[PDB]
Amino acid sequence: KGFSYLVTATTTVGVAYAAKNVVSQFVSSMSASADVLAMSKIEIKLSDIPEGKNM
Amino acid sequence: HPLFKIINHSFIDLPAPSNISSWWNFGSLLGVCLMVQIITGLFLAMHYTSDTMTAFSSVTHICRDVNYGWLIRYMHANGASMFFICLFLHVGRGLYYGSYTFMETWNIGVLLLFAVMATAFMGYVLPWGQMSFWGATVITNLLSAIPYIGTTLVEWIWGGFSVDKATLTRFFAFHFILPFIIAALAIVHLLFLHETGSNNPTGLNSDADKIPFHPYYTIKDILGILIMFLILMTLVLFFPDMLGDPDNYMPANPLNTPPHIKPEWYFLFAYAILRSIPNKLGGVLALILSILILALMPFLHTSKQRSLMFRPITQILYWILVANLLILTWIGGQPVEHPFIIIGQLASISYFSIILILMPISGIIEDKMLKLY
Amino acid sequence: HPLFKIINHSFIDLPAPSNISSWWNFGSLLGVCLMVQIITGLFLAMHYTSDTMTAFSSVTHICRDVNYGWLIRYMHANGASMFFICLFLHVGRGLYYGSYTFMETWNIGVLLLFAVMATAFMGYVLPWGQMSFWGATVITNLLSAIPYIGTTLVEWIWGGFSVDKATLTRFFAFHFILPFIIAALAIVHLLFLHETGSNNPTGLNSDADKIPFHPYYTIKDILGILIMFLILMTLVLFFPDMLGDPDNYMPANPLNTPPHIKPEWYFLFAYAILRSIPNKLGGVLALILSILILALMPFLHTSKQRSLMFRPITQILYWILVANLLILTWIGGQPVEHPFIIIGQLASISYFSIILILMPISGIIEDKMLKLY
Amino acid sequence: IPSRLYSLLFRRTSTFALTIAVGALFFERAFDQGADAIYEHINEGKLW
Amino acid sequence: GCVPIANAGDFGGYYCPCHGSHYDASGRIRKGPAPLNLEVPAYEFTSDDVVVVG
Amino acid sequence: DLELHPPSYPWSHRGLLSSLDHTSIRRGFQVYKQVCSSCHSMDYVAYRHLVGVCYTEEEAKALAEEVEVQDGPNDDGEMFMRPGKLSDYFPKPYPNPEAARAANNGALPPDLSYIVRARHGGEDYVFSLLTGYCEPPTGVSLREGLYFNPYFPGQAIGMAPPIYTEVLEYDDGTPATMSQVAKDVATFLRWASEPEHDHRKRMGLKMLLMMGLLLPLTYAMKRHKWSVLKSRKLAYRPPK
Amino acid sequence: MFMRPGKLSDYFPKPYPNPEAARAANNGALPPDLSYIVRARHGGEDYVFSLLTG
Amino acid sequence: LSRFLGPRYRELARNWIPTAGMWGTVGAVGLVWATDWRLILDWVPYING
Amino acid sequence: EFGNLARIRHVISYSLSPFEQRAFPSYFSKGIPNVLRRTRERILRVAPPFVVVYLIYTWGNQEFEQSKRKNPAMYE
Amino acid sequence: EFGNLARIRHVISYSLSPFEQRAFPSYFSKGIPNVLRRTRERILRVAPPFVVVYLIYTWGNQEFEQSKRKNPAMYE
Ligand code: HEC
Ligand code: HEM
Ligand code: HEM
Ligand code: HEM
Ligand code: HEM
Repeated sequence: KGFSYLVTATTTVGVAYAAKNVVSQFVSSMSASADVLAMSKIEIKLSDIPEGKNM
Repeated sequence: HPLFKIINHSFIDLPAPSNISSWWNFGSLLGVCLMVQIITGLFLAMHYTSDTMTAFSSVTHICRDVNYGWLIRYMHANGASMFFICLFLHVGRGLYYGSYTFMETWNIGVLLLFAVMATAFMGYVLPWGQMSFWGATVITNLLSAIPYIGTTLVEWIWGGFSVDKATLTRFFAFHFILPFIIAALAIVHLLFLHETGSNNPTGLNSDADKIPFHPYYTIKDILGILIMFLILMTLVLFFPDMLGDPDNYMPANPLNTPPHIKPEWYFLFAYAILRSIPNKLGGVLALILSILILALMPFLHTSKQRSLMFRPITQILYWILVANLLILTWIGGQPVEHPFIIIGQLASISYFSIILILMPISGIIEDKMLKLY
Repeated sequence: HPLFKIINHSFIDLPAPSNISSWWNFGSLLGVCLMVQIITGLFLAMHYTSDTMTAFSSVTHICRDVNYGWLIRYMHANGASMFFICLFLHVGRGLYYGSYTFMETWNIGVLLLFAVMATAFMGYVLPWGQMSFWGATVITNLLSAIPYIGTTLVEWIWGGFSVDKATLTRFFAFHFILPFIIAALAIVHLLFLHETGSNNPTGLNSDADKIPFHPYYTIKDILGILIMFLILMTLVLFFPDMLGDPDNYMPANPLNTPPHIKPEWYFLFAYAILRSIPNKLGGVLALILSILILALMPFLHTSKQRSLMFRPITQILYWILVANLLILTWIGGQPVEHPFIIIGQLASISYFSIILILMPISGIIEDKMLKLY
Repeated sequence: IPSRLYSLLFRRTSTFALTIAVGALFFERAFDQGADAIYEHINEGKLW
Repeated sequence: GCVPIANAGDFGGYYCPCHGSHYDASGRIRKGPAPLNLEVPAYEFTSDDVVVVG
Repeated sequence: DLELHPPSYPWSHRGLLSSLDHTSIRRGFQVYKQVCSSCHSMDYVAYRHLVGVCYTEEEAKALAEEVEVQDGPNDDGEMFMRPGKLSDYFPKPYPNPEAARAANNGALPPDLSYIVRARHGGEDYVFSLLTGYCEPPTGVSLREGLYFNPYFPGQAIGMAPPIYTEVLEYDDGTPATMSQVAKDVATFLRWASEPEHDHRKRMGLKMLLMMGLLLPLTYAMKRHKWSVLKSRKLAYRPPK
Repeated sequence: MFMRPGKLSDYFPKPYPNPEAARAANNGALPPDLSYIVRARHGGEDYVFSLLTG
Repeated sequence: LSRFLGPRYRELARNWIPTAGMWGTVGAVGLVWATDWRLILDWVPYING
Repeated sequence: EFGNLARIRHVISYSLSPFEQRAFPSYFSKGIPNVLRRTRERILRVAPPFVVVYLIYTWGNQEFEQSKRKNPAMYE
Repeated sequence: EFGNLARIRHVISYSLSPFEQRAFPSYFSKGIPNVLRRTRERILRVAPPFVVVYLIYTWGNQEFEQSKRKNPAMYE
C-alpha cells in the first residue's frame, strides 16, 4: 500500500506545485502591468502655489 | 428526439398549480429580461471599445451614428432597471408566500442575485462617464475595508494604483462573461425547482389541482411579457433618463469630484445601510448581510403554515418591511445631513430586527392563536 | 441530490465500454481545450482593446508589460491549434469506427465544428496584424460569391464598404460570445450521447462488458490531459511561433498585401478545395461541402459492420483519405503555379469520390466477401 | 521501510493530505533551487 | 476614496462631498466618518521652488 | 515567390534551453542607437524594458536622460519637451509616416520592434540583408534609391548598406567588424521582438522536469487502477 | 499638417487644442463640452435657460 | 438544537476531533503555501527564499 | 408527473368548452364587486405602513429644509 | 444504467486486487512483441498512402523548381 500511495502522494505534490504555479501567474496577470508600475518622480513647482492654496 | 422529452418535461406537460397569481409570472419575465439584456448587450459589443480614451466616444458614436443605436443602448439600460424591478418583486413573492422552504432553489437564487448585482455594477462602470468612474472607485474602495488582505484585493481588481484603463478593460470582460454564468445558474435554479414543483399563494399542497402549462401558464406568460414590454418601451421611448443620472453624460474627470455620489437606484437600499453604520467595515458587512439575510431566511421559518395568506400579523410585519425598504431607498438618495441620517440608522435597525427577530416571534404567536403551539 | 444525480449518472458511474482505446480520450481533451481557451481568452480580454488604432498596441502591451501576458497569449494561440488537432483526430475516430450511426450526435458535432471554425477565424482577425486584415478581407469576400444577396451580406458583416474598425469590434463581440454557445452545444452533444452510450473499436454491442468511468476512464482522461498539456507547453515554451505567421507581427496596412497570404494550418484543406474549383461560387460551395460532407456521412453507411476493425478494404480507402487530406493541407500552402494546381484539383476530386462513391461500394464488396450480401 | 511510513502518514487520508501539503510546501523550494541551478549553469556567462 | 474638495468645510482644510468628512489644513480627519488622515507622500524639498513628491 | 532563402546560422538563442547572450543584446542596442535609430522606429520598446536585460536602473536612466522627448501639454497648454524617462518609449525618428517616406526616398523604414518576428526566418534574414548588399548581376538594373540585396524581396532595398566595417565603435571594445555588428543587432532585434525569450526557456526546463516526473507517475496510477481489469480472466461455464 | 475647408464629415471645430489652453484662456476655468450639457446637467434645459438668464 | 445536545453525540465528536484538526492543518499549510505567505514562511528555515 | 401526483376520491369535476362559453361572463358585473371585496380584506394590512412612510418622507423633507433654513438668531 | 444493460449467462469472471498484482507485469517482456505484432497487422493498410504522399510532395517540389528554373535556350 505504501509504495502505491506514495506514488499517489508524490504525484499530488507535483500537480499541486504546478497548479499553484499556473494559478499564480494567472492571478498575477491582473496585477499592475509594467507600464503603470513605472510611475514616479512627479515634479512640483513650489512657486506654483501661494499660501492658502492647494494644487 | 430525447430532447423533446426535456423540452416537454419543463414547459408543456409540467404540472403547475392552477391558482398561482400574476406574481408567478415575474421569474419568467426575469429570464426574458436576461435574454433581452444579452441580445442588446451583444449589439452594444459590436461598436463599444473598452479604452479610456475611446469609451465615451464609442458610446456617443453608438447613440449618434449607428442606425437605431440609441434604441439598443437605452433598451439595455432600462432593461437592466426592469431586470431589477422584476428581481425585487420575485424576491418579495418568495418572502411573502413562504417559497424559501425550497432551500436549494432559494440558495441558487441568492447566488443569482449576487451575480446580477455584480454584473450591473461593472456594466454601469463601462460607459466611463463621470458618475461611473467615481462610483467604481467608491465600491472598489469598499473592498479595502477587509481587515488584512483588503488593500491587495482592491489593487488587484483595479489592476493598478487606482481605477484606470486597467479596470475598464477587465470590467468589460467580466461584464461580458457573467450573464452566461447567470444563465447556467438559472438552469440549475429551474432544475432544483421542478424536483419540487412551484408553490401556490395559499401555501397548501396543490397536488389535487394541477393543470398543464402550455395552454394555461404560457399564454399567461406571453401576456406578462407583453405588459413588461409595454412598460419597457414606455420607459425607453418616452422617459429615457428618468432613472439614470445626468452626471453620467459628462466624461470621467479624475480631477473633478461630483458634489454627491450615488450608485443606480436599486443599490440604494444597500447604500443606505452602508452609510448608516459608522464603522467602515461594519458598513461593508451589514451591506453584505443585507443581501445575505435572505439566504439566512429559510432557517428563520417557525410557523406551521407555509404562506402568509392566512397569517395577518406576519402580513403586517411584511408590509412594514417593504415600507422601510422603500424608506432606505429614499434615504440613500438624500445627502448626508440631519435628519436623513437618523432615519437611515433606524430604518436599518428596523429592517434587521423585523427579518431576524419579529417575524419568527410573530409566527409563534400566530401558531398559539390557532391552538397549535 | 438532483445536481449530483447528473454526475453520478454521467461522470461517475456511466457504463462505458471496457475496450475503448486512447482515441476516445480526444473528445474530453477538446472539452478541456475549450475551457483552457475560454480561461485564456478571459485573461486576454482584460487588456485587449478592439480599436484599430490600439489593437496591435494592446497585443504588444499584453506581451511586454502584463505579468506573464506573453504566456497567456501564446497559450491561447497554441491552444487554438491544439483544439484543431484534437478536433481533427476526434472526427477521424468518428469516421473510422463507424460512430456516425449516432446520427444526432454526429449532426450536433458538425454544427460544433462549424462554430469552432468561425470562432477561430474571427479570433485570428482580432490581433489586427497584416495577415489578419488581408485574411479577413479574403474570406469575407468569399461571401460575395452568393448569387444574389452576396454583396449585401458581405457589406453587412464588414459593417461598411471594407473591413475596418466596424468589423474588428463586431468580430471581438462575436469571438467573445460563440465559445459559450459551443459549450451549450457540447452539453447537447454529450446529452445525445448519454442517451446512447459510446462506441467501441470493435464496433460490436459492448453491453456484456461495461465498466464504471470514475476509476477507469477518469484516470485515463487525466493521463491524456497531462500528455496534451505536455505537448501544449512544449509548443508554447519552446517553439512558440512555429505554428504562426511571421507577417502577423507587422501592423495592418490596408495599402499593401502580404505576398504570402495563407490561411492557418487547419483551414488549409478547405483553402485548397476553394482554390481548386475554377468558379468562385463553386469553390465556396465545395468548401462548405468539404465540412458538410461529414454530416452527410451517416446516410452513406452501407455495411453490416459498424467499425473498420474487421474491414480491410475500407481501411485502405480511409488511409488514402487521410493521405490526400494531408496532401490538400500541403497544397494550400504552396503558391499558385504548376503543378501544385493539378494536384489540388485531383486531390479534391479524389477526396469527394472516396467519401461519396468508393467507401459504400467497398462496403458492399466486403459484405459480398463474407457471404452476407 | 515504507510500511512504517504507510502506517503513519499515508494510511489515514487526513495524514495523507498533510504529508502531501507539507511536502509540496518544501518541494517548491527544492525544485526551484535545483531547476535554477540547471538553467543558470547551462547559460552561465550570459545572464544578467 | 473620493476627492476632498479644497477650500470648503468646517475646518478650513478639506471636505469630501461623498459622506461629509472634514479635513483640517493638515489633512487630518476632524469630523465625519473618514477613518484616517489624508496620506502625505514622501516628497522632496529640493528647493523653495522645487519639490519632488515621490 | 522567387527569393534567396537565408541559411541557418549557429546562434546561441536557438538552443532549446539556451538564453540570449546579453552582452550581444547590449552591443546591438548600441548599434541601433548609433545607426538604426535615424530611420527606423521602436514604438513598443521603452527604456524600462532594458532594466534587467543588459542595463541597471541607474544606467537605463542615464540612457533615458540622454534623449529628448515631448511632454504633453504645459500648464499653459503649450506642448513642451523633457529629459527622457525610464517610462519614455524610444524616440520617433520621423514624426509621421510621411516624414520617413520623404526622407528615405519613398521607403518606409519598418519599425524594427518586431522585424525579426515579422520576417520569415528573421534573425537570419536580418543578418543576411544587412550583410547581403552584393553587386547586381548582369541583366538586372536597379533605379536610384535601390540596392541589389539578394535576400530582400525584389532584391531592391531602399536602405543602403547601413553597416560599413567600423561604422561605430563598441564601447566594450570588441572589434567593430561589419559582421560582429550585424550579429549583435540581430540578437538585439531578436530580443526586442521577444523580451521574454530568456524567462520563457526557464519555464520550459521546469515544465519538462515536471512532466518528466508527473507523466511517468500518472501512468503508474492509471496502470494500477487498470490492472484490475487487465488481469480479469473471463471464463464461460455453461450448464452443459 | 495642413488646414482644409470643413466637410460634411468634419466635426465641429475645437476652440482650443487642449484643455490646458482653455484653462489658460478662461482664467483657470474649463468651459465644458456643450454636446451633452443638457443631458449632463440636472434639469438641463431649464438650468441652461436659467443660467444664461440668471 | 435539542437532538445535538447528546451523550453519544459528544462521544462521536470527541472521536471525530483529531481528524478535523488534521484537515484544518492541511488547509492552513495549504493557504500558507498557495499564498506564499512569507510572514509564516519566513519562519521555515529552508523555505525561506 | 401527471398520474402519480396525488390520490383523490369521489371528486367529480364538470367543465365547459372555451368556445361554448362567453369570454368575459359578467366581467364588470361581478369583477368590480369582487375587486372591491378584495381590497377591503387587505387594505388595513397593506396601507398604514405606506401611509407612515409618506408622513416620514414629508417630515424628513420639511425637517431638512428647516435644518437648512438659516438661524435668524444666529449672526445677530 | 448498470443492472439493466444486458443479459449474460454462466460467464464467470475472475480478477485480482490492484495492490496484489505487479504494476507492470512483463511490460517490455511482451509489450515489445505485441507492439510489433500489432504493427505488422496494420502497416500494409496504413503506410503506402503516406509513402505516395511523400513521393508526390517531393515530386511537386522538384517539378516546381524545374518549372521555375530558367531555360537558357529561351532567350537566344
Ligand atoms: C542597423 C545596422 C540596421 C538594421 C539591422 C536594419 N537597418 Fe534599415 N531601412 C532603412 C530604410 C529606408 C528601409 C526600407 C527600404 C525599403 O523598404 O525599400 C529599411 C529597411 C530595413 C529592414 C526591413 C527589410 C524588409 O524586408 O522589409 C530591415 C530588417 C533593416 N532595414 C535592418 C533605413 C535605414 C537607415 C538609414 C540610412 C539605417 C541607418 C538603417 N536602416 C539601419 C539598419
Ligand atoms: C452577455 C450579454 C451581455 C453583453 C455582451 C453586454 C455588453 C455590454 C456592453 C458592450 C455595454 C456597453 C455599452 C453601453 O454603454 O450600454 C454594456 C453596458 C451595460 N450592461 Fe451589458 N451586456 C450583457 C448583459 C448584461 C446584463 C445581463 C446586464 C444586467 C445585469 C447588463 C447590464 C449593463 C449595464 C447596466 C450597462 C451600462 C449601460 C449604460 O451605459 O448605462 N448587461 N453591456
Ligand atoms: C436571474 C434571475 C432569476 C431568474 C431568471 C429566475 C427564474 C425563475 C423561474 C423561471 C421560476 C419559475 C417560475 C416562477 O415561479 O416565477 C422561478 C421561481 C423561483 N425563484 Fe427564481 N429566478 C431568478 C432570481 C431568483 C432569485 C434572486 C431568487 C431568490 C430570492 C429566486 C427564487 C425563486 C423561488 C423561491 C422560486 C419558486 C417560486 C414559487 O414556487 O413560489 N429566483 N425563478
Ligand atoms: C469566451 C472566451 C474567449 C475570449 C474572451 C477570447 C478572447 C480573445 C482575445 C481578447 C483575443 C485577442 C488577443 C490575442 O491576440 O491573442 C483572442 C485571440 C484569439 N482567440 Fe480567443 N477568446 C476566447 C475563446 C477562444 C476560443 C474558444 C478559441 C478557439 C476556437 C479562440 C481562438 C482565438 C485565436 C485563434 C486568437 C488569435 C490568437 C493570435 O493572435 O494568434 N478564442 N481571443
Ligand atoms: C467542440 C468539440 C467537441 C467536443 C468538446 C466534443 C465532446 C465529446 C465528448 C466529451 C465525447 C464523449 C467522449 C468520447 O467518446 O470521446 C464525444 C463523443 C463523440 N463525439 Fe464529440 N465533441 C466535439 C466535436 C465533435 C465533432 C465535430 C463530432 C462530429 C464529427 C463529434 C462526434 C462525436 C461522436 C460520434 C462521439 C461518440 C464517440 C463514440 O461513441 O465512438 N464530436 N464528444
